[PDB]
Amino acid sequence: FMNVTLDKCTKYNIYDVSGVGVIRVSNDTFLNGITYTSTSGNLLGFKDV
Amino acid sequence: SRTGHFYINGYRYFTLGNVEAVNFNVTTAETTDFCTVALASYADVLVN
Ligand SMILES: *[C@@H]1O[C@H](CO)[C@@H](O)[C@H](O)[C@H]1NC(C)=O
Ligand SMILES: *[C@@H]1O[C@H](CO)[C@@H](O)[C@H](O)[C@H]1NC(C)=O
Ligand SMILES: *[C@@H]1O[C@H](CO)[C@@H](O)[C@H](O)[C@H]1NC(C)=O
Repeated sequence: FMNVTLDKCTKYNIYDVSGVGVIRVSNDTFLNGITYTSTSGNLLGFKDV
Repeated sequence: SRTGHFYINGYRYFTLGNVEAVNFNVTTAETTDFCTVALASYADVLVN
């Protein structure tokens, strides 16, 4: 199971980080890690396992 | 690690309590099997 509404406003919990927003598919290899966070501390994007 | 931390591609999935010894059961028919399995220690460095 991995429910993931794509293009609407939603709540979310990703790897113990919570919030609200909308999810966009991107094209970037970035195989270095699993989570990307901004300088402010708000996550910007994540990669599926 | 000796502490038992387990890291795949940088992130750490889980940490085992302790490891006395490690044995790697990897079998490759290819003669040019792999590049390296090494030991190492902590240090303080900078990176770009
Ligand atoms: C998660 O997805 C399944 C499959 O559509 C659905 O039955 C379930 O209700 C969903 N859960 C939520 C909280 O929407
Ligand atoms: C892929 O990503 C690059 C930069 O992120 C973008 O310029 C490009 O339009 C995207 N799509 C394709 C098909 O390359
Ligand atoms: C990587 O593997 C290739 C496979 O043939 C080998 O030729 C090469 O020497 C290796 N490079 C390393 C270990 O840096």
